[PDB]
Amino acid sequence: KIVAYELKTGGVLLHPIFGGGKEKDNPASHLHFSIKHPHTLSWEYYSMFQCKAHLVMRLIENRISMEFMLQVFNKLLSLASTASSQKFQSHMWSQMLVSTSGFLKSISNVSGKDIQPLIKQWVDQSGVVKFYGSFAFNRKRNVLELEIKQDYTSPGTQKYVGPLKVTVQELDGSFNHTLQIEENSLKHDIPCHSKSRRNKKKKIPLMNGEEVDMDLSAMDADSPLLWIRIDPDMSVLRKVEFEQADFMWQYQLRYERDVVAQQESILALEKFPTPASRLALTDILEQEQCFYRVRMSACFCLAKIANSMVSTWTGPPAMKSLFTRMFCCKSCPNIVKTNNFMSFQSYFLQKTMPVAMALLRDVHNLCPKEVLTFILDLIKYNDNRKNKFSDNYYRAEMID
Amino acid sequence: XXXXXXXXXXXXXXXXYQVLREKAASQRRDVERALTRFMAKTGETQSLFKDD
Repeated sequence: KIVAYELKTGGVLLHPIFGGGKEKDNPASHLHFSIKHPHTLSWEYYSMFQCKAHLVMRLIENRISMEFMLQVFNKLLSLASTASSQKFQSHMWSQMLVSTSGFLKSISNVSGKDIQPLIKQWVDQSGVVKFYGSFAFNRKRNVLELEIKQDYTSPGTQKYVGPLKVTVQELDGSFNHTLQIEENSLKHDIPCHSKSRRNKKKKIPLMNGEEVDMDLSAMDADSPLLWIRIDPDMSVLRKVEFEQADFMWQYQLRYERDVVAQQESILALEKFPTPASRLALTDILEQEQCFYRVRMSACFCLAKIANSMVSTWTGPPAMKSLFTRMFCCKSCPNIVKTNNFMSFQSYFLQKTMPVAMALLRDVHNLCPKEVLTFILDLIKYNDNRKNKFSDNYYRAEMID
Repeated sequence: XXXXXXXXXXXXXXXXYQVLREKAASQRRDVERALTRFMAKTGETQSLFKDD
């Protein structure tokens, strides 16, 4: 919501500052007034105001303990509930106006850190920051060792945020984290992995706990890297653009411990590729206990990539096999029908998948005829009151 | 046995599973479209094309 809106429009700024004395001081007057007034704004603006409100409190997590947040808020409500419910202390009562300045003061009283830079970055420069953190590859048996460059410039609505850090996963190793700077024409290193060699023998030297995975399938002559990340806990308002080997994206989709990483590799592999191995790893991702909505956007991945399968119809008419191999009512002799609820993974998944199946088109007349008749058959085979769950939205998305 | 002894006739197994639920669901579709046609020509009607 936030990135889309402040690239549609200008910033969503959190003033302390007036234009007092008939002054404007409003670059964010890309449409309208904001400074002293509620009733100028748009619901797009007011909504994104609340959204930036969420995420700037996440930045205050990112500089300050949650326990300290409990401390701050308890001090707030202690002073307020103390200042309430009395005989009206005359001249001594407005402590329930607990606005920005003294609140900030109370924060720094709990822990005085450099959060006024946090303010003047995010509270007082309403800018979203893209990132051209450009992947380079040192220790590609390189003398220079595990290096990647930092880059950014994109005006219209830009902002330059420097000193932060970087989160990288090795093959089976350290979450490497690396500092950042301003003056952003930068080149930086990685706190290097070991010589991950003889990796047929180094099968799993402890990827992340007792996770179990083996592929030499990537460009694994000299690839001791697995995944790039900047701030997986989503600190900076970001829109990160970079490039890896596609193997690394797909293998991240084999597993990663972030839904963030999973759906962003979902988007990155929604752009370009079509190997059938992509389809394979997609379907593999769809059939486990991983996540619900991951699988919904994975369905839409299959939609795009099988739409790229016009001359490259290598795989089947896709995803019929997914209703085959994942759905046994009474072993389901060729058609899945009945009572497929109480397991709400499957609820969302059946709710979603035939839409992406109805997307599957290859250019002769885009011809989803099998899918057409199949979906009509899905609409046939709906349940009685054996499902206790009002077979409603399932109808709705089959209709969609 | 063709004259003396006798037997018993049950004569209706009809237990073809997928065919059974095909029968039931097809019949449900029938009753759908039937009541649709009924209140279609019954009540206030507006169309998709002109005069359907």
